[PDB]
Amino acid sequence: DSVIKNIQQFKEKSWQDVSKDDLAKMEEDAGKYGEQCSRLPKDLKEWQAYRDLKNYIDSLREQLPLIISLKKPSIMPRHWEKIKEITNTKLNYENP
Amino acid sequence: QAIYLKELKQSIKDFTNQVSIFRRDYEKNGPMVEGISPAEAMERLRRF
Repeated sequence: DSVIKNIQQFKEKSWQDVSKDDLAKMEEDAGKYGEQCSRLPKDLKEWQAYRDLKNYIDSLREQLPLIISLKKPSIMPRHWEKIKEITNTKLNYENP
Repeated sequence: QAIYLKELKQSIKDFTNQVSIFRRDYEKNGPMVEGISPAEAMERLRRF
């Protein structure tokens, strides 16, 4: 419950509200979720809700340094282009 | 003093079968691993 309701406490900040660029308060939230993952491991039992939580916050060790510099003003819509094409992801094709 | 002893008696007697129906509700209802129950289990667990 706690992990999830914090994840929902942040889902709505706008680009001016959410600072994700080079001093990213939300990538700092993602480091807070990295320590949430530091508390994630527990071998009492595997639950559906447990693996749901795990799927919500796992492999963030690559998210951690991926986007810190992927969010600078360095990233211009032409760089958003470059991302969508070279990653071959329709995600930034539909929304750069 | 005696009628209080008999009150204590009937109290223990009814509390025993109360605990019985308690443990019997447990195995079929709630946190026992039976179905998916996506993130609703908190309500029934709190009522428990």
